Amino acid sequence: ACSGRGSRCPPQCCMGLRCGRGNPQKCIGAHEDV
Repeated sequence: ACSGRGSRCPPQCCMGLRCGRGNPQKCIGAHEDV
């Protein structure tokens, strides 16, 4: 199962998210421009 907004990739972030690089890595939202 994909990653959620708080976990890195993989698991590849779920629909709407993107893998936000950094340490610790964490997926964030692509369509989250706020």
